[PDB]
Amino acid sequence: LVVYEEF
Amino acid sequence: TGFPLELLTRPATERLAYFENYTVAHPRLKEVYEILMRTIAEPAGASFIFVYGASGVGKTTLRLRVEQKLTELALPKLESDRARVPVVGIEAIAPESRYFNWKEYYTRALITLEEPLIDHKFDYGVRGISRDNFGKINVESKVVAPALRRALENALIHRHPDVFFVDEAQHFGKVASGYKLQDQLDCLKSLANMTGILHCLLGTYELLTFRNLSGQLSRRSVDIHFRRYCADSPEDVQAFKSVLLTFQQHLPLAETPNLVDHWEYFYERTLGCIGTLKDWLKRVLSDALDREATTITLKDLQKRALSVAQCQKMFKEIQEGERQLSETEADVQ
Amino acid sequence: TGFPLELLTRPATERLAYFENYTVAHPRLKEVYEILMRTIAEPAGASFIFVYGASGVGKTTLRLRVEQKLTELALPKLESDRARVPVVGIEAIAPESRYFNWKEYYTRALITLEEPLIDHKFDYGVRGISRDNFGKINVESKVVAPALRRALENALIHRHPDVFFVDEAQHFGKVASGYKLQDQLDCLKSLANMTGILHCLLGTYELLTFRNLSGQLSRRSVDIHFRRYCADSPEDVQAFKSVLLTFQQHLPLAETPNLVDHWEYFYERTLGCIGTLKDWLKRVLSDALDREATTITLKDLQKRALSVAQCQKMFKEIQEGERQLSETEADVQNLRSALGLGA
DNA sequence: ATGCATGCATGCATGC
DNA sequence: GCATGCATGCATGCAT
Ligand SMILES: Nc1ncnc2c1ncn2[C@@H]1O[C@H](COP(=O)(O)OP(=O)(O)NP(=O)(O)O)[C@@H](O)[C@H]1O
Ligand SMILES: Nc1ncnc2c1ncn2[C@@H]1O[C@H](COP(=O)(O)OP(=O)(O)NP(=O)(O)O)[C@@H](O)[C@H]1O
Ligand SMILES: [Mg+2]
Ligand SMILES: [Mg+2]
Repeated sequence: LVVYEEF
Repeated sequence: TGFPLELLTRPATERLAYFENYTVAHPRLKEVYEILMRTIAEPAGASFIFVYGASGVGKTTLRLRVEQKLTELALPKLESDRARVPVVGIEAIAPESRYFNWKEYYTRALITLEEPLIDHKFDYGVRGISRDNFGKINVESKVVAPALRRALENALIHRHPDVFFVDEAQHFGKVASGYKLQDQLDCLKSLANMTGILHCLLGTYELLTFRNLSGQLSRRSVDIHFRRYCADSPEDVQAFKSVLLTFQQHLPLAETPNLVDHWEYFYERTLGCIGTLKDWLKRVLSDALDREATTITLKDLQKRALSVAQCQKMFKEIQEGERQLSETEADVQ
Repeated sequence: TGFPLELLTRPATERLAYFENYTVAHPRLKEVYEILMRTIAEPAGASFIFVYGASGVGKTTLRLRVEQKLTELALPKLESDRARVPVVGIEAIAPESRYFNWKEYYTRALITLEEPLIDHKFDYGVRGISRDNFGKINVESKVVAPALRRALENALIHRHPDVFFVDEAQHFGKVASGYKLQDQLDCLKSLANMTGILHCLLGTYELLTFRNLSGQLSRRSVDIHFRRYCADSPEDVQAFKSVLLTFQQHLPLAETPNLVDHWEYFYERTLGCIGTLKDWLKRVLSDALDREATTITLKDLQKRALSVAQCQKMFKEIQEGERQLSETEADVQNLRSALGLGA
């Protein structure tokens, strides 16, 4: 469960 | 970090726009993006880049992000030479007639490549095609196809774009005759070789049959499979759950809804596609904002979910495409 | 004699290019080349030349070699006879097509005589085919087949090439469901007859269907068998060993293995075909250069060797082709008895 | 005055 | 029989 930086 | 807490006092339109603008860089998208950029940076003798995937994974979003980053990279080099055009991208047009119309595609490619500094290449060897009385390019109707194709080649070699994007390239497969299908792709290949510009084709699994009519096409091109997330492998399930958690934390609502525990339903409707999930969540958030609700319930998901028949058809199509892409070439190297 | 040592100071691309350009004139290739050159020197009322060899035997390389030889020989006369063009070679179907399109064939043949000084001709006799004083010859797509055929006939008669080459002519049998093999050969014979230009047909053993279908074409045709090397004949084995040793000596690497002793393995994975073995060695050298290694191991040969199934299929195909082409004294006696006064 | 360029009318060529 | 798109030839308006 890792937060993802905006693409 | 989640969505900014200040947006709760903002009107519903601002929150919806913020959610729409927000993007997620899930590992498959990141991998495809890096592969596409590395392929763009060096042609390696390949005149075509094929990126095919299931509908709703983010091919259009990938294209848009690639275009933005390439424009950012090319701006310092655009400072010196204003004539050079960094990137040209245009969706393929589905023809109303059985035969694909290459004339309209060429005209629209010329229109897409239109540059406000028209004085650089105001004459392509045309019959009045150049813009007049208005900013947009006015293409003469009576211009024959070979001459306008020559004009397109001249404009392309003058501007020399880094990469040419053709969104929804599966419309190229739409041809009147079965044996005639072999000609459109080789015509586009000849155009690419004459111009020397790297062409990239985006589309669904429908182009897979159009992709591999011969081994020469595979040899002279690069394949990128925008793989979806498959529930068979636990790693993709974990990635899907994490994407759901990120959408939960970034959705502008007073109370964050526990979307993680309903991951099975989301995979049932989204079929592992991030874009469909984003569209569904945007619809649900729109209903929540219009009702001025504070939390998302399973009824909200069910109301705007895709129908079971639509999901069945989509799963059948994507499974058939994956099985057809499981073709193997086991032979002498 | 071995490759020059200066190649080792060059990167992989130059070494692989040198290996690719290297050629071996094995005795069978020399004999077939001499026979073909002498046949070109005197067609003697023959419109077809059928040269059939197995895949990767050297038919294409023979074609380029003979084309260059006729060009060099005709150049001293071509200084004054600048209008003439000694050789012209085209493929049957250059981009694969499920069918052979005559019109495409004539268009390719007509465009494959272009020269920057197009003033030698001034005319083909057909509208929509002349070029605007350019090296690129344009053919209108709406021109009917017979008219541009007439243009091609006029061009062939005026230019007067020594021989027309049709490489990979096995594609001639790829008819568009017409099933008119004899009609196709009749059309080619008629073209050769009104043009007076010798036609050479190059292809695999598939074109044996073209061989003896009719008596007229049988007389008009000259048969040349590009025989492969077979382990049954000791001299063929010796020639194969010589080719292996020459390729071992001429491959640009610091050291080379004793691949001559592995001649059984090479013959098993190449069926005594020079072109196939050269392609295999080229792949091995490409792998070595990718590794930037200074030696060739047995695993290097085994990695990019021919598959067992492919070897099994081609062995049967070639044996059937050779049996079809085989001749016996029994046939001679049968024919003599049919004619009369058998003995 | 006249030559050039473009717009329009008509044939045509294929398809339905 | 009709449709529909494209190519060509002729008429005419404009500029030198
Ligand atoms: N990885 C992503 N992260 C965040 N939003 C996304 C992502 N992928 C898609 N979206 C959003 O969802 C929308 C629809 O996805 P899109 O990129 O159009 O899918 P697609 O697979 O390209 N569809 P199509 O090519 O028409 O079958 C996008 O325009 C974005 O707004
Ligand atoms: N005499 C030769 N010396 C060195 N290499 C050779 C020679 N002949 C053929 N080769 C190599 O083998 C390759 C294939 O030869 P080619 O002349 O195409 O054989 P083929 O029997 O005509 N094959 P196909 O394409 O099935 O008709 C060449 O491009 C060379 O790499
Ligand atoms: Mg899309
Ligand atoms: Mg060959």
